[PDB]
Amino acid sequence: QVGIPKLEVDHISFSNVVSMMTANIRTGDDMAVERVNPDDVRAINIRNA
Amino acid sequence: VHMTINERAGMSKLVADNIIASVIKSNWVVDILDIEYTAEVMTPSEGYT
Repeated sequence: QVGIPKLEVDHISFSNVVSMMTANIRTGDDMAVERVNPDDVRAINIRNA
Repeated sequence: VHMTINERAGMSKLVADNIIASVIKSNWVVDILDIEYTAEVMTPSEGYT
């Protein structure tokens, strides 16, 4: 037989396999971009969707 | 590569630098059509000012 889900039944199980990251996910290398503006505001194509 | 740049606007500065670097190390020939300029014909005696 296959093992019964722990959440299926009313017993309390005080040991479980907790998935976890090996280290902090906040490395500190936050993403940064180079925004570069339109050259002429008049020249922008607002049109077409 | 004989790359043509009809318009510089919106180009990443890192990309413009990479293109010139290709111009030098891969012998790219890159024709920028956006530019307007005047010219002065120096005599050899006056050199580039």
